[PDB]
Amino acid sequence: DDYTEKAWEAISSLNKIGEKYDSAYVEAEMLLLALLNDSPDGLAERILKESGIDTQLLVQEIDDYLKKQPKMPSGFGEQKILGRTLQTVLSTSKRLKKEFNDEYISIEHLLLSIISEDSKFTRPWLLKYNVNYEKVKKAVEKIRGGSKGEELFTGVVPILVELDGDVNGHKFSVRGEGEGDATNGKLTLKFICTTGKLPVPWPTLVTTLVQCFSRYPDHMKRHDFFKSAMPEGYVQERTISFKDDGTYKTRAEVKFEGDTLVNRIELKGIDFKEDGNILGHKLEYNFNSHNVYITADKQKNGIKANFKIRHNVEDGSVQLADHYQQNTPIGDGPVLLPDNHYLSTQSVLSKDPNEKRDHMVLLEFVTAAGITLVPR
Repeated sequence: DDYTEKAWEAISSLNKIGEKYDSAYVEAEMLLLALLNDSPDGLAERILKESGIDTQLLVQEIDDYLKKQPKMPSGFGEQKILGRTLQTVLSTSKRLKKEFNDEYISIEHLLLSIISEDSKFTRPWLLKYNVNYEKVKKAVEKIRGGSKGEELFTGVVPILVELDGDVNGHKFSVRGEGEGDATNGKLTLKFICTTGKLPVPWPTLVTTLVQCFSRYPDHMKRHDFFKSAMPEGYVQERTISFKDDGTYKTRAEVKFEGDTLVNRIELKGIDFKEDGNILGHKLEYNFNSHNVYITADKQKNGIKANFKIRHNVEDGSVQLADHYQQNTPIGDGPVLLPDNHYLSTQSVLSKDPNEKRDHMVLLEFVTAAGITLVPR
């Protein structure tokens, strides 16, 4: 029991899988089956579909193969007998772990060893669908350098935002729809106030209304907490204190629902001045650019961020909105806890000439920076 937590769970499943197929022996392809039986976008499954493998097909054909194997009476002992290939798979996974300089043998090490050693089933199967050891190893190293969740953002992703707010007793809802393109750090959204007129300025809601669409450069992909928590998602909580005015508190969940990334928010604002800059709608319709400092919150397995938003006021002054933010993963899976870095944000606000409702069209561009280590 000196494997990764996920790896030993796969190994622990073998007897059960052996019993399912009435097998005396447990073999390499049963371990493969177990690795692919994680389910919620599991690592083994991600590695292989990143290699071009139809993992639904693979599973079905493992089942077929196993059902056709010669029947053997099982031994009296609870523990199934280790097959020759699986024995070699486990030995070579110790070599692979040492070659990655890792602490314990993980799913990646076991998967690579199966592909390397199983000449009976796995290796010839991949050859049929034109995939070899080195193609899979590169997929492993790619995911090693980031997270599984990162793969969910490689193309254009639909976005839904739903917010229910209550500011000084004025209740409103906002719905946003659009798409995100993390490859280019870009998002494009249109928001409407579904309940009527927005009782606060649109720019005060911009920060509340999906940092998983930030572009993290190659040298920083080990520091992208937001994508790593996907698809299960994260909780994002804020306090936003408007200087010499009221305060917002927000709680949101950011997560995939089907193939849509959803940001669902509750907002409560109190102590606002009825003719202050916010309730009096005295803020310009624009949004300045900010550098937001991100740090790992080790005890909560998340990140935190405090930052100062500057809103242009129509009298030529600046209205500060001081933000306090904490994020925590919804899932139980491993997440990336980042070195200190920052997100550089730039935002353009506009109107849709065809839209008659109270609305905001938003375009943002976000890139991560702040890490400059010795080139590797």
